[PDB]
Amino acid sequence: KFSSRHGQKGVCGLIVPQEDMPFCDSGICPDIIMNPHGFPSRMTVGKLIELLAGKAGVLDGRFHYGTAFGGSKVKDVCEDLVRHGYNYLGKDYVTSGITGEPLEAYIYFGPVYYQKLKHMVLDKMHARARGPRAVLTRQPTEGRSRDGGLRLGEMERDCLIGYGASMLLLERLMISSDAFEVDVCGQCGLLGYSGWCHYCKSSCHVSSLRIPYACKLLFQELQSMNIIPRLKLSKYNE
Amino acid sequence: AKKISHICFGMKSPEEMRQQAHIQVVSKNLYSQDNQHAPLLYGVLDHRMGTSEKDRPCETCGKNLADCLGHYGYIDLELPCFHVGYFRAVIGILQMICKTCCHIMLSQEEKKQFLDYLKRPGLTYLQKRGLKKKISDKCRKKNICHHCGAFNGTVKKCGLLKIIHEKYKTNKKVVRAQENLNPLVVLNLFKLMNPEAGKPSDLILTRLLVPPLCIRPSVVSDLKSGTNEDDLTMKLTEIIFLNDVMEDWDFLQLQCALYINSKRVDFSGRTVISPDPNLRIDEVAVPVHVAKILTFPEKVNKANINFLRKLVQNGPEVHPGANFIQQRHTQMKRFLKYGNREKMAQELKYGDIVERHLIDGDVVLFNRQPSLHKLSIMAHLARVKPHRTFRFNECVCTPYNADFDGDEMNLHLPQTEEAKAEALVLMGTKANLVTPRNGEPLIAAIQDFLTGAYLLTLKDTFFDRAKACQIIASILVGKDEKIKVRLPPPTILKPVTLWTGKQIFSVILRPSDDNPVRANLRTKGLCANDSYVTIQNSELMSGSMDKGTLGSGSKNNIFYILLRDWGQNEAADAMSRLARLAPVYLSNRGFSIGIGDVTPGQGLLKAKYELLNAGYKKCDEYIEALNTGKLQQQPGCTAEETLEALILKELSVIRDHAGSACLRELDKSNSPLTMALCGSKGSFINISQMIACVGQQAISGSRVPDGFENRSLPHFEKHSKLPAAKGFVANSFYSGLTPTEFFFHTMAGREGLVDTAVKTAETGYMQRRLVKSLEDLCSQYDLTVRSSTGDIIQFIYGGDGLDPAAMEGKLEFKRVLDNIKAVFPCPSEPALSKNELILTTESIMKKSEFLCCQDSFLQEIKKFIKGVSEKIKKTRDKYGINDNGTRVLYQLDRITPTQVEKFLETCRDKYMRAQMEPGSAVGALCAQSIGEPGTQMTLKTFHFAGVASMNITLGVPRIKEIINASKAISTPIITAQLDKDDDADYARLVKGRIEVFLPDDCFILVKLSLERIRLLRLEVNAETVRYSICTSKLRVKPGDVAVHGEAVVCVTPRENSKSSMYYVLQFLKEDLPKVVVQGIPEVSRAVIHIDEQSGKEKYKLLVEGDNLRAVMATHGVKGTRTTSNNTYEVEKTLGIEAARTTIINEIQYTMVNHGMSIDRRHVMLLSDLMTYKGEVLGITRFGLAKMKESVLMLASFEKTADHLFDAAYFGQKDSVCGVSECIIMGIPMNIGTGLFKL
Amino acid sequence: KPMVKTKTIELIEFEKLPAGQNATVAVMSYSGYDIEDALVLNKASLDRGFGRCLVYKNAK
Amino acid sequence: DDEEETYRLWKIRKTIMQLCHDRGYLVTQDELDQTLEEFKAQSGDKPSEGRPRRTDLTVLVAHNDDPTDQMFVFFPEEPKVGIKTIKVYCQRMQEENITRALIVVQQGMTPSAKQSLVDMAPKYILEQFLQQELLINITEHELVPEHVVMTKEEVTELLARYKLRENQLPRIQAGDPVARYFGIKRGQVVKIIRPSETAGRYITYRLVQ
Amino acid sequence: ANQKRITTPYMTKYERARVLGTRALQIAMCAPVMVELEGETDPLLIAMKELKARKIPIIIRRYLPDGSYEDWGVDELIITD
Repeated sequence: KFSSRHGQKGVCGLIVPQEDMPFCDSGICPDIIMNPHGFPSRMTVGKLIELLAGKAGVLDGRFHYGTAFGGSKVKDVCEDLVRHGYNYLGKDYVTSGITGEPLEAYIYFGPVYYQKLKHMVLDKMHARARGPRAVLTRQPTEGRSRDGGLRLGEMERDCLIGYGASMLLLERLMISSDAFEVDVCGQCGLLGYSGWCHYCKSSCHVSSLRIPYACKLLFQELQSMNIIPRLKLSKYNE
Repeated sequence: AKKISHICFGMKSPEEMRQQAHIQVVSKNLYSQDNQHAPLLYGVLDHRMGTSEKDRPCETCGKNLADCLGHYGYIDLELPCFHVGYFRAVIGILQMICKTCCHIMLSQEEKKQFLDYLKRPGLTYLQKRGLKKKISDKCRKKNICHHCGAFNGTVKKCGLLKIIHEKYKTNKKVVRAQENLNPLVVLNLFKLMNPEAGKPSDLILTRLLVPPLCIRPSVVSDLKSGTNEDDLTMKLTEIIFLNDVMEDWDFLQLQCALYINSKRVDFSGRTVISPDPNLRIDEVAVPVHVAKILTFPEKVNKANINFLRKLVQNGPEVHPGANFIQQRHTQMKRFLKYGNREKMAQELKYGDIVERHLIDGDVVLFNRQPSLHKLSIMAHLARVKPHRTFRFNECVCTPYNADFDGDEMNLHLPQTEEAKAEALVLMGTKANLVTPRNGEPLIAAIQDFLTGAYLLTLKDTFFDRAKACQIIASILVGKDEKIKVRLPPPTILKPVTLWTGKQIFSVILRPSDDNPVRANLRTKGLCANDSYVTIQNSELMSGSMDKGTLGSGSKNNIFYILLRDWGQNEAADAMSRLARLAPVYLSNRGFSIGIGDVTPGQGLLKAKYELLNAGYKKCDEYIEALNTGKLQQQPGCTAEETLEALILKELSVIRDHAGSACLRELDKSNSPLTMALCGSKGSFINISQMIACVGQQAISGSRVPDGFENRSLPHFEKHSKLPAAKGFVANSFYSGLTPTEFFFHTMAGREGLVDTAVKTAETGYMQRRLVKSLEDLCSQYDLTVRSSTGDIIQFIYGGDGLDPAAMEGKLEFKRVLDNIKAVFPCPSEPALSKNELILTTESIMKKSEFLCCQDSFLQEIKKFIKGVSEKIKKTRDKYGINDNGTRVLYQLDRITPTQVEKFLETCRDKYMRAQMEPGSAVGALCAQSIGEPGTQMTLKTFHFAGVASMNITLGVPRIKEIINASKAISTPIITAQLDKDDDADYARLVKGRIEVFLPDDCFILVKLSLERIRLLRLEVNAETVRYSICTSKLRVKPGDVAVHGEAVVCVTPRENSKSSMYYVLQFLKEDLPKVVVQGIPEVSRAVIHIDEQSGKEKYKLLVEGDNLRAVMATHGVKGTRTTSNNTYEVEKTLGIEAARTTIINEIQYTMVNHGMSIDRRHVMLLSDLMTYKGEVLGITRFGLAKMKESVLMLASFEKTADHLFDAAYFGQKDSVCGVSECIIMGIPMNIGTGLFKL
Repeated sequence: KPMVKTKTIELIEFEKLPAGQNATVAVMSYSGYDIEDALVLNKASLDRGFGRCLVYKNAK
Repeated sequence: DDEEETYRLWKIRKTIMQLCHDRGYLVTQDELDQTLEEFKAQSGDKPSEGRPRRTDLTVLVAHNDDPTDQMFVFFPEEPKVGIKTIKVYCQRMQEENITRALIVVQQGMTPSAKQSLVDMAPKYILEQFLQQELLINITEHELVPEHVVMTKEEVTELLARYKLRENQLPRIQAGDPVARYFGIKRGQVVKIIRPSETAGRYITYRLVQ
Repeated sequence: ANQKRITTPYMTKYERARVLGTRALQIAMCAPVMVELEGETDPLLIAMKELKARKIPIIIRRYLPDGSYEDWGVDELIITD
């Protein structure tokens, strides 16, 4: 992360080596590079000037001020750049490293004061290997305290379900957190075994239904707070 | 066989609850207390009773931890206690049983109500208890019409107490255990009538049962320091002292109430984003240390085993490798720090399943917030490139807002290959470039590609054969493009051979093609041409690109000329040749905004100073005038601050002059000039705020109000508006500003910080609510939508059956002419005046799509209009071949039989391709179409509007009012026409037709200003005043009729003799106000629009009072065009599809503000959702009485609360059973195509 | 230190403690990575020390 | 009160007459298209100037769908309608053994007599209409598509051709005036051809319940 | 089951993509392998091989809850274009 002193918060796109960066004629090649596309629609003209009083304050030894509602105008700075050998406008006359001949249109230069913010891409290394749905709090890896990575909250699954493809949505369902085919039903059956349910091994009530543990936790926590427990099945076939 | 198909909550099945019983109360202590140790005890907190520790004998399940589904067990306590919920029920409904008789609810009756209850859906039986809410126990015992009145018992609301005396009623109350009733009689009287489900008897709080220990985690510190658990219902074991044993029941239930009653993530990752364009459009790339994130099925196949073992041998610290591989015997083995492995018997050791890293897609998903479109998470490729960014082809930053502050981004990992192939070839190449919400491309040259390519196209740039270098990052280039290139010929042979800049852009030499374009962003006439580019078959005839001819335009692009004709796979590969051709040209030319790019000359600063003088002069003239008024305002109407509109538009003239001075002498070899000549970055009102005049700011589409008394800022003079005391900056950011032009900048600046900060106030709710309410929409193959019960919503998609997916150029009659222009079948010529030959081709047309038919009703409806279109084409060709030919045969006037046959074949192709159902998934697309265009744009649309009154009222937040249809709407504005086609006076007569003196003493009431004031306001009469004052002589208080008053030429309203000597009060007020001067008897002010629109003079009535039928007697009228802007009122006043069309147009006024034109079929679908039952109950955010809709939306009360608990205690069902529950419940979807039945 | 400073940078005293490197800079479009506010920062200045960090943290 | 008598006569006449065409009966055109002088020929334009007793409208003209038995209509001069005068109207109906009729609520009619009209239906289907109100007919309004009604056999035909049960279509409840102008009873389907441009006729079907 | 008249001479894109997915699982369990068994011979790109099928000898059957079984052989109709 960079800032600029002008709410112009770019990021390192490339990282070029020395020999490829443009060199003016003296020998100066940029540290940073901006492109003139942050300005004309943000209109920070408080930056096309900071690069005048940098390059005019060092080429002369000065140490300039542009202060709120005062400052140092463009004319004296232009004349300073003249006195130490540059344009009024401080626009250098650069040749291009890559190929070795002059850029066709001149190239702004001079000192800026780049701040270097927090919030980098190393404090922001995060990834998740697997997420099951637990038994302790019966949760998937939501947000933090389990891993970094994602959190498909309100608007996120709102987008997820809004696709328009049938078993793309089915796959998202089947891979969401867990799809354990545990055995449970209404006719003498509950959250137990499949082949021989020690709850009720009637041998006719085997279901093996895909279900996340969240619905099972709902079953449990609503056992205390009574509510209609509808439970049934239906044929996938004809 | 069968997974879940219909499931709801779960409860205590008493049998299987209590076979797993181990201990109810072993002793006074638990957790192995008395042992002075903790081996495992005591038999209930251990073994299991619900698997809350590392291992023990899981009951009916096994083994630890998961797959030990919550184990039950009888832990009964038998503490005396009763139904707290039915305590409240008995208190409220006042002894609904009519205790202690419990006689039959109804008598004979009228069995009509009997059969009506027995032949109606549920959630209705509450009406029986409602009828007996009061009459219970206060009636005739053993009588007709009911059987209650027994036995004088009504319940008292003494808190949770239920005191039932033998009440009179209201005469038998006592205070301390007398005249009481016991819930046991209620229990016996059980031993709204449905014991199949609604049993209050078995809910007795004496056989309490526990949920299993899977709710509760215990953090045993391995140190015997803290084992807290929550909550839970078993805790009452510590009340064994009181377990040995009417107010006593209340105390027991109070003790009970303490502890009895009240798709997230998988395989993810997040880092920061900084992309490359070297990644081909479909491809993407991730970091490298995401390969260190693993445990993938990638189930081994026979053809794969060797290629898998190649990477299996690598292990923990090599990128192309494997780790944690799942073994054949369900015991997965690691190659991490405990690896020392990879002998790998070559066909069996992992003969089932393996798990590698990200080598090649192997698709990954990318998250964004907010996800405006469904195209904020799409499907795209891999492999793999380092430097832990989120790199991807930078032409598709628009649908992600991949913002570049360095703020991080979220990556998925899909580890299931079932619909992964389905996902990767449906939303990977067709999702990106074409959206149904807008019909406009999302992928586009974001930036400098626009200006780099533009500069290429500029008529100046002349190149070198030595500049075949930059060619070769495009079509002699990275993977999947290295054919040759045909070296476009030497397009000069002067003393100096040279390559023009255009057919260096128009370069590719594999799979030749054809195209056409026009109409860039410039003027008309050969006017230094930057428009009507007129691309022919992959060359570049004239023109110079732009955001509307190389970026996210509408109908002229590198997509809608290279997606339709020629297909896919040739648009995602001309964008890459741009992405590497153009932006690696700038690196040889350079853009550098210096200062001289934003310095106006010192030879046209004059045009700002002199206009400042003139402007301030005229504004001062008027501001002086408003104290004397010699000009004058009035007109305006009003005129106090109507020396606001004039000064507003004078400063507007100032800024327009200044701007136009900011954009004339700019020498064309300029930056931002060349970032607004090309829509690239910024516009013509930002090369003006940086040169001449940043004025004028506003606040709410109005200059800066006061906030000190009568003056805005204190650094000014009292009561003196001007272009300085009320914000008007006049200093361009070049010569920046003054501290009375900055503080009027961070107060319109604080709009874009409040605009973009309460944008996410209404949208955050409405988006999720629209998604939650509108999922069930499907597109089954009969061309008809259906619902949760398969109820018809549509029959076609508007006759056409079309949906905005294939919205080719104008649909599909003008662009395709160009499409067949570019592939020339030379042999034909004008000899026979081919118009008749064109008619013969129309005949072969008539034959060639009467073989049309299939899933149909999409071609005959437009087949005849096709015929008419080719007929008019033939007529135009006849006119041309006659007059123009009245010798190159007039260019041969190309048209040939081959071209028209190809034309009709292409027409049939696109008409039959754009066919939805079959398919089609039309619902959520329309939902978000109507939703997010409320989120994006509020800036340049509702504030210009700068600055004027007269009919600009509301924008996006009208969506809230349309959806909710709430009666608190403060704009019930009801438009309607008049004697419309007239002059100001002609309609003004009816306008007037649309629609105050000393009260005295000593036997006299009042008078009236019955003089020409009324005769010049509106036609009424003193007799009308008498008639009005006769009407109740007041509002809401009993004045008189008095039959009658006003016995003089001017009213003498005869204050009725002081029979109620109380008040002359009403005698004054009830006559003081207006009675015959409201024009609707309940309305706010009327309105008039004497406005010249659509050429002629229009005249409307913007009345603001419900409801319609107010326009019965507007003898104007114009009754055909009467309209409204309130859904529920037009529901009853006007027709059903009238209200449907009003809902269509209402949401199509919130989107005419600038840009946004969502598909009309989307609002058509929403309106069809509005009016299932005809009687218009629009989809509200809280519920509807429309049974063919989805019952899920009813539950979404924003949000679930104690009401569901109260309904649960009453045995009432829940309405969360739609399809948004499916994602939390984890079942396959079944509609349209998920309902397979062989 | 800043180098186009303000009379109010001095008064804070926090121009004895400047918060950012003072960088030579061009205005230049390199090749499709710069685009939406992105920066082609050359190496051989990261190498020569332009903009280190000394991120600490704390274990208690 | 000519200033309102004239427009009352015009608009009420047009409403009831094209409610007769709502039942498809020919009421010859000269009764529909007129001029103010022709409405004076109708009633003098003042048989009730200030509410004397006018020539009562009382259409009492049989329809064409029922061209034989009974199709007639009343109009009460009373600004408010009561229980006893409604008894008068129903006994006038009894005098010719009618099937359907029409009472007009000029301003307000008593709720007890409202329930009477609710209950006296079986021989004389009577209604609480503010028929002098609703003075502009919605089906006449050029913003609403024609609410053409279909018979039950065509309902079964169409719902077989589009494969639907008769309880799953879009609906139109009788409360809305589009289902009152046609006087449509339960178990019927209304065709509402939405007006558009590509074809100009998109046919849609709406049930009663 | 000759109720196959109300489909355009094209399967929809959703059905085609999902049948490609289920053919992926087919050729990804052991082998239904087809016209060229492993002529396209590559490492772990499970999906991208049976995409090149262009024959697809399998049947799919499309419905409506108030309708019968509109059946379709993959062979007997046109493809994604």
